Amino acid sequence: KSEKFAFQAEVNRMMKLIINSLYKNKEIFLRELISNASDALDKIRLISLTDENALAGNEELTVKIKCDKEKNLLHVTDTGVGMTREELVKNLGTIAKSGTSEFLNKMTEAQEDGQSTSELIGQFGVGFYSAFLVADKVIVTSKHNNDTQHIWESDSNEFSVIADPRGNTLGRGTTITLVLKEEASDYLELDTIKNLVKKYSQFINFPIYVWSSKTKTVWDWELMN
Ligand SMILES: CCNC(=O)[C@H]1O[C@@H](n2cnc3c(N)ncnc32)[C@H](O)[C@@H]1O
Repeated sequence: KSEKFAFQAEVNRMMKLIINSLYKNKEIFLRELISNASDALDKIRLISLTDENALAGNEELTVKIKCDKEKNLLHVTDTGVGMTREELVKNLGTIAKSGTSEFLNKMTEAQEDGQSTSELIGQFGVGFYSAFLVADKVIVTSKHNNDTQHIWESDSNEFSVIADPRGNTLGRGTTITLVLKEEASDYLELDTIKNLVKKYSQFINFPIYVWSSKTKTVWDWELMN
């Protein structure tokens, strides 16, 4: 039902490099989660060219962001390809792609030579770990067409993966839930999050929404572009 894992050594080192690189630009974490969601949406859209039923578990192709100020949570949900249990373990817990190894060598060279590094993080798609700049715990709930829904969770010191006891609630796709640091509570504010989401989202080929209020209060999904 449940299983605990240590991170691969190189992933611990990569996390520290990323955190050091972006320590004074922490808002880039949201750029990278949005970019990752965009990639996951691109992937299932490409898969849909080859598999007529690829979207049958969730017909939308969106990114949806919600702030839960009362629970201290930020959620970034996409209806992209999702991850199987094995992918949650390998993709987040190990150096899974050859590009990740290249990123590490290029990152170390740049950081010792004074070349800019945030572009490298974005280029190699390794920005997931920058979520630990703002979060004490990162939770990934994911549903892939080839597996049941699973939850990955980590405070950076280990991670675990469990089958989701709620069953298939996503249909298809992934939620990144951040348990924010006390110092990061501004990311629970709708005005902060709407501005950042609007930044960072002008290049995605999918609509991105924020759950927002008007105020008498009506809540709905606000398209950010
Ligand atoms: C460097 C950390 N590794 C990843 O972020 C990998 O995790 C998977 N991943 C990250 N975010 C998502 C997401 N929103 N949907 C699907 N896969 C994801 C992709 O395979 C990424 O390349």
